[PDB]
Amino acid sequence: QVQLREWGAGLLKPSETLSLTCAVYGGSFSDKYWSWIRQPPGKGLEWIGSINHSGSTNYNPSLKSRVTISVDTSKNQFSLKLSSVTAADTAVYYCTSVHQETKRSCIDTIPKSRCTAFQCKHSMKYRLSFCRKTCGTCNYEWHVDVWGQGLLVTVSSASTKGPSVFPLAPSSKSTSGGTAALGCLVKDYFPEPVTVSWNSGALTSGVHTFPAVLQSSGLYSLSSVVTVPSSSLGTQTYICNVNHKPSNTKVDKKVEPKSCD
Amino acid sequence: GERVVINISGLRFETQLKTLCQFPETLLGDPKRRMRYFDPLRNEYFFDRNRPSFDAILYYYQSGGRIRRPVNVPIDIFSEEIRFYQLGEEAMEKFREDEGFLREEERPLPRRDFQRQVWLLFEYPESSGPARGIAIVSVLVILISIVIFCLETLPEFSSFSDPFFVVETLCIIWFSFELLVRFFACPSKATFSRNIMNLIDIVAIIPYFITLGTELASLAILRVIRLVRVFRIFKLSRHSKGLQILGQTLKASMRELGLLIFFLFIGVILFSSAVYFAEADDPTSGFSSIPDAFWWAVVTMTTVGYGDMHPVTIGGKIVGSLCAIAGVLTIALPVPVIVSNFNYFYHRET
Amino acid sequence: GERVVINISGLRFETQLKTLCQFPETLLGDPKRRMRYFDPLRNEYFFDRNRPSFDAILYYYQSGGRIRRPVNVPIDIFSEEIRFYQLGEEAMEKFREDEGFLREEERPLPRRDFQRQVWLLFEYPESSGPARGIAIVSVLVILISIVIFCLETLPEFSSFSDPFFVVETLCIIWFSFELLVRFFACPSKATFSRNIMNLIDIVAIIPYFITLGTELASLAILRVIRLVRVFRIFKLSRHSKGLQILGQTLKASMRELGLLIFFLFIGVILFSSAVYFAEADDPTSGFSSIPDAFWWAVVTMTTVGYGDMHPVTIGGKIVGSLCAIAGVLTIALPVPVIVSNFNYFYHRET
Amino acid sequence: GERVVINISGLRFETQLKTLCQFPETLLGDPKRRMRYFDPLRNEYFFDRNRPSFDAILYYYQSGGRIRRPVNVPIDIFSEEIRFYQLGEEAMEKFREDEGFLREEERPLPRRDFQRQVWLLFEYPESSGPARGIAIVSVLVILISIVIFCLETLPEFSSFSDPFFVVETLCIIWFSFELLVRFFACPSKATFSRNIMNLIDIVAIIPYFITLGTELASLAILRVIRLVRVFRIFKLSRHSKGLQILGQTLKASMRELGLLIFFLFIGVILFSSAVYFAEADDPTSGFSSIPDAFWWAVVTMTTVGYGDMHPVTIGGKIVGSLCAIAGVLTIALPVPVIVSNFNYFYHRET
Amino acid sequence: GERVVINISGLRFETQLKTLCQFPETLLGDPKRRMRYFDPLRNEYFFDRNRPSFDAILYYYQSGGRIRRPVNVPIDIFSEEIRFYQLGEEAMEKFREDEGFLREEERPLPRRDFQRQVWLLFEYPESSGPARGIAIVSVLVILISIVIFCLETLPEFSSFSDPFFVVETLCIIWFSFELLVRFFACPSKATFSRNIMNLIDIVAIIPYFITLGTELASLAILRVIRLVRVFRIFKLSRHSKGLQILGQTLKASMRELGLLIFFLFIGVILFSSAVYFAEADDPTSGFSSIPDAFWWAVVTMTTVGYGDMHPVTIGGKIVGSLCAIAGVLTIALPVPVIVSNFNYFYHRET
Amino acid sequence: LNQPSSVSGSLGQKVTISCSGSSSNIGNNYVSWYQQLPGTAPKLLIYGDTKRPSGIPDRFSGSKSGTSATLGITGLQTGDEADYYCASAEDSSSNAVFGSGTTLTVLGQPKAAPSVTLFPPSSEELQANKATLVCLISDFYPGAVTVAWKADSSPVKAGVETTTPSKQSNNKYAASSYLSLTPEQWKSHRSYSCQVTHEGSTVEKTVAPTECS
Ligand SMILES: [K+]
Ligand SMILES: [K+]
Ligand SMILES: [K+]
Repeated sequence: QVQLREWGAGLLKPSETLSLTCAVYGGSFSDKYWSWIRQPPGKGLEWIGSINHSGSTNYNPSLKSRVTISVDTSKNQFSLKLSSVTAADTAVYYCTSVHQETKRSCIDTIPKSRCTAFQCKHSMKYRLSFCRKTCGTCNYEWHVDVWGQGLLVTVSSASTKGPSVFPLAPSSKSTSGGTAALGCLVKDYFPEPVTVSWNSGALTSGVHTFPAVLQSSGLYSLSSVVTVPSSSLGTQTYICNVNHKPSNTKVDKKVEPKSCD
Repeated sequence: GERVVINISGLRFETQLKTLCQFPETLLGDPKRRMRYFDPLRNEYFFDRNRPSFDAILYYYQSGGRIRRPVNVPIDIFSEEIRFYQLGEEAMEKFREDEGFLREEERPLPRRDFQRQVWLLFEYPESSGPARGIAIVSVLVILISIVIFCLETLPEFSSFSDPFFVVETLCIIWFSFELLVRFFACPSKATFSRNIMNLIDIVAIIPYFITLGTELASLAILRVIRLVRVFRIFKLSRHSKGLQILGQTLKASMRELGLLIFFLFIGVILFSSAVYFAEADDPTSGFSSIPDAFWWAVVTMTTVGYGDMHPVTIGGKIVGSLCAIAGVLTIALPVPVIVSNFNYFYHRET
Repeated sequence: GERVVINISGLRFETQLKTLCQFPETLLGDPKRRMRYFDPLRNEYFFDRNRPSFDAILYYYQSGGRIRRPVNVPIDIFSEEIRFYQLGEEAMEKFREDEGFLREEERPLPRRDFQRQVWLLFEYPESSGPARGIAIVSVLVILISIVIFCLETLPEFSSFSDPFFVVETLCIIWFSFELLVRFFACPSKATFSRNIMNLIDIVAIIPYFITLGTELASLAILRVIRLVRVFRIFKLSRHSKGLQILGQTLKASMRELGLLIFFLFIGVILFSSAVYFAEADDPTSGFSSIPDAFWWAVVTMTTVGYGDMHPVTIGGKIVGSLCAIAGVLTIALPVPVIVSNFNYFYHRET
Repeated sequence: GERVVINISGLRFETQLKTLCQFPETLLGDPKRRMRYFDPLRNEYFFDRNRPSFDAILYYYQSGGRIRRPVNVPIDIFSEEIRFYQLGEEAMEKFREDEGFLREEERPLPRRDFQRQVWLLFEYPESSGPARGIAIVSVLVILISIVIFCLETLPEFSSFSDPFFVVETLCIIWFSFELLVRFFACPSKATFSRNIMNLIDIVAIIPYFITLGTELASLAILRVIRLVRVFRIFKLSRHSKGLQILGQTLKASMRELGLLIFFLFIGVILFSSAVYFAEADDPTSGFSSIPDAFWWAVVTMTTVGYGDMHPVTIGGKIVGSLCAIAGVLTIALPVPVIVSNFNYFYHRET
Repeated sequence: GERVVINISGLRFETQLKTLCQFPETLLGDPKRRMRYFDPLRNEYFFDRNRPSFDAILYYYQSGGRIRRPVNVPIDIFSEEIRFYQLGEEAMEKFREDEGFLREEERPLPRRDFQRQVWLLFEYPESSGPARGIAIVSVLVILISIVIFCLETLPEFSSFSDPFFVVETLCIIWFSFELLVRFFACPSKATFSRNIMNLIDIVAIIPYFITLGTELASLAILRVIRLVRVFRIFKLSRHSKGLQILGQTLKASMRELGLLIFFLFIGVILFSSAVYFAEADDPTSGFSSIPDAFWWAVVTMTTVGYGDMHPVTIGGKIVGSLCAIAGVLTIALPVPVIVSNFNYFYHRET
Repeated sequence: LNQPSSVSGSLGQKVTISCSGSSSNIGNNYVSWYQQLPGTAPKLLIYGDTKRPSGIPDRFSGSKSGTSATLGITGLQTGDEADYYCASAEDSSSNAVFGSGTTLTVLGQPKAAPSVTLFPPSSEELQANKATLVCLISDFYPGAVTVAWKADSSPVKAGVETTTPSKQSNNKYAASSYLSLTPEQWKSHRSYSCQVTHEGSTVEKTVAPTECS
């Protein structure tokens, strides 16, 4: 098991050179290489570039000039770099550990005239030592092993803000019998996405989280709903723990039911 | 203790009476026996017999039985002479041993009238026509067994659809009869273990029986047993006196084979290291380790020279030249001892 | 019972007279011859020659004929001594038989002065100038016949257009003519066909004639005939005293070639099986059967080592090392017998 | 001027008294010592001994020395005779010297109780049990050191975490304690820098320390330092009488190795030039210079024949045939001298 | 005649006085000389010497002129006795021609004030200091004469700009210079032309001068003169007493090299034909003619085995096995004669 | 690496998805395939042109017919519908180029009447002077709704932002809808509701500004 955690600067400026770094735990002591894989939303897969344990980096032939990956056997960690970032280069980047083995250093030791049909066929000193090339006793590979989850790197000049959270409880008309809906509202936040839990992970019966939409002002919008028995409306402490990684924010807004105080 | 003047053909040979008196069964120690020769006219016994061989006989009386042959007298005449003086049979055997001949031994025999009849038929083959026949059959059952071993491996070739199981069974049946009859009719069940050829019969009969058992009742261990089937060529050594001399030559020369393999190993660790260091930094064949060159130094020193790996610099080539000559010398140094041992055993047959 | 006292240069020998009379022709036996040297004053018959050589002569009469040679006296002096004594022709040749020079035989001769004339012309070429000419024409005809044989097959090369039939017809004409003129002038037509060199001449003359006959009458029987034409190179063995020694040598030591091929075969069935099992499951060259490895074990043991098949594991390589040393030993064990036989036949020419 | 007449069993030897009085310590020389074996009636000193051996004792008095063994008298019987005549110990030594047998060598011991105990513990391995233990545990330390030197240069393989450095270090200590304990217990520290084996020990110790010094204070000098590591196999020369006889054989035969390499070089400059000129203008392998063919002529003459370079014309091939036979002759001409030297040193052990 | 009785330590020899008279000069011939020994008390002479070696002396007188040595008397003692009786220095020569020890060739050192003092400086080098200087500088000039024949034909390399021409000429200057000093100071001109080591110098000095003559006034002449230049390495045979022994071995054994090449040729025409016919109709390597296989049979029989051409059927392979063993036998049959000749010439130096 | 737009397939059906490339890529015999749910990373679907990576069923088959590589899912099961990419090397082994994808879709999930949830703005959200109206759609198949807003009996259209359908935990789909309104327009009308139609059926949830709790 190779555990891959991506860390770096995620919100950068135009014409500023990129930097991520994938934290690699679980180093297998084999011939396997590390690289990164980028993917914009709605756009296909594309390779960026590798580095191996020897020191020779390989990149995509479309993109040789815009990658720099570095190695460190002391921390056991791999990085990433992209230059000249623009609005087409809005992508999420998966750090990846790939298995890459190759296939040609043969020579006819003796003059070619001596090598013949009879000798290659009947003499092994001729076939596997003296005349390897003229006889023929000397093609690629590419497949990954370990994918990564991804980090969002988007180019912008605007500023980033945190969320505004609100208690969302069912009413006396919105109830659906013995099981009722309950959730949180994450509004006016940047960027995508933010997770909302329940009971620090102890309430999963009917958990429903939704993908966010874009606004013309520059903020995103999502909410949550969990299905709970309506008798427990006011009994347990419901805490949806919003964690914001580009802002270092944790707002522990406890959800309480409705009343008219 | 009077002096007695024996005269052998003119050559006087005086000795004290006690020196001869000590041996009383000889011609000159038995006065009733030697009296005939004694001529009393001059008081000197005269024997008209060979002159240069009486000196040896005198030493035997003088030195209490030390008999040595003068090296200017042939064996026939010295052997005949000890007989005329009647030194005695016990004396002759001491002389016989001094020459070093193999005229000592004698076989036992069952002597029961039927145990003696089967043993004579099988152990000794020149004695009767039925006996010559049994042995000729026994060379064929070994030759039709070795042919079956090599053919089985050919790439082309108890259900008994396998003919290389019916033919093996007949061969492992006759070999077993010979082993059993030889055991019951043997004069001694103590010396049956002593002969190495009985142990060869046991070893060439076992692996068929433990294979049979495994099927009747080690997946690659079976192969260790499969090879041990190759010791049926050494059942030829009964019906061949050309191989028994090779047996006695390699047993009497074990030290000079230890030396041959020891000398050869010291060189392989001393020339291989030189060529690895000399051809160190170049696309130098396979000389990628000192342990790799050991095949090159065994093939160049024994002069086989397959040509698979060869040196490709100037230092490698000068070490290859010295390796070739140092192997013609360290091979030819202990082999004259072993060739001489074969010659003594080979001709001592006569 | 009379003691006579021969005194050869001081060393007194005394013997009964019956012994002297055992052979009459000897100088001592006949009274007339012996009386010439007798000196009455001392009563002894004085002679004055080598002292260390009279013992073998006196031991001759004693043994009734068995004559030896003492080991310190050389052959010329001992031969001249038997002559002065006058023993006999059978005694002298008995010395030559006990010594081991085989001068006993001669050759019958036609005694007709024509049969005698041409048998002297052909068989004994140190006779005359023309006989040396016939020997040299015979050597040149044999040589151009071998040259014709090998050139025929070169890729580039009875209608008289073909040069090779014409030159080959002339050599067969001269061979047949020489053989018939020798056969009719031979003093026996019965000891002819028992010989070997005349049988060699018949064998090298036959297949051209059966080619001719059937040309005027599964794999060609012609092809086996075309192999027995190669024995025309053994007709040099009349004009060469280095091939006749090889003939007597390879005859007199057949047992030590049987041993050489037997020892070599046992190893080839004992090392080959080991390498097949050791290199069993790998892309191991051609060791796909025990029968396949037989070429590898004959090339490594005789030290030729072509390099066409070699072992490629660690067990194969350790069996290849032991195979190489076991073949320098099982080759060099019977060859000293055969080299010694050649030396005796080669020098006995003198 | 008196004429003493000795009578060895009937054979009269007469001699000048002056010649007999040259040495009085000898049985016959002292009038009193020899008086016992005197007979008044015959006026002779009678002895009843061996008739063929007193001729040599009387030469010693006549020549005042030069003891030589009659070649028909066996060594044991002759020795027994010198003692009875009381020739004396000085004469005994000269007799051993003419045959050449050596028992003269003697080794002193410290004998200071502590030193004597340690030197008879590390020097004569059979004198106890502990010395057998030290001999076995030293043979062990040599053997694990050689395996570390070859596996150290396989291609998969003072921080003291490397296993190869740690295992080598322990061995370099045992080797030095044995050199130091021997140095202190050596009876005579004069001799210690003269013995070869003592020097073979110091050379194994030097490479390890110089590295430690380089690393604690030579690009290919260090590769030479890695080669001179290879002499740690010769430390076995104390624990074998197989290597010491090879040392004496290659010391007393230096001239016949100079001849072997000289004969081999003259041929390599004489056959190589011929093949370069014969295969001059053709795509002739690598025969592009006379200096290039030197590898081909060393491989064909020593019979290795790798097959890398071979001749490809008709003149090249005829020169290759003569090269092969001229190398079986110029190799086998000085080797019988060196094989004979080994045989004398090997059997003289007895 | 009168019977001289000679006592030699107790062993009475008797003969006729006319036999002693055959040589008047010898110790037994001149009666004034032998007068000293005679003792009239017993009427017999008493020469007290070694008894077992007087026999051959008396045999020389009796046969008039033959001498041999008794086999149980050593060469020091027989020689010492010959001088005491003064058989004469011409007789001492007869002993020498029987032992065969190298006799002394006359040393004709020439006779003049400086003319002899120069032939001593060059012909005999151990004589002084400057002759040692000439020996060492002549061996140095020979070794820069071989280096320049090999490095010249390397492909990388009267111009005077040409280093090779200038270095070649200083050598030809010195060779010619040294030869002319020695052809003038020689004691005899006719003998000089006969000696081989003067011919070696002349044919090493020829080709540089006749190339200069043709160059300053040849289609294959120029082809072969560059080959007869390789005989400058036989100039070294003057400073080396291990090549002169090889020259005498190869001259005294011409017959046993004729036999070696004759035996080898008969096999090459007898095994090659077999393999061509056996591998007749298959893609059989190059066995396209009997003349082609001659390279395969010379490489397999001499054991080089390059591996270029090998057999590929079953009949070819069985003929290849018999070819390999028949070549270890037909090589090892005449070589023991030639190795024995070298041993006699090599040790006879002492 | 070129792949068509869409493929629609059912439960228990065999669809041979093509990877039409070239012999620098498929001629390697070390191709890669992937599987991409939106909202997840791509997951290695295939490697080596036939070899199956761990977590992948043996039913997927990499049958090749030359330069047009095939993907054969025998009996298409539920959890497979995703974006499917081609990948390989190019003229080297340390090198890579992927494809751009094709969508694979599976029909046959459980259909049901939608469990829709509406959340009215919070009291602190009215204190924060903004009004977002939460209209969520869940437990619905096939994933197709149009998002409408209902004032008392009249439509509201402006200020709409909705998300495309996404999957839930227990094998169904999920959706949402936002009507961005000013707080002065939220507190002006007496009743607001979210009309959502799934397969023609409209389930209503109603809220007012004046109802406490
Ligand atoms: K070879
Ligand atoms: K070879
Ligand atoms: K060889």
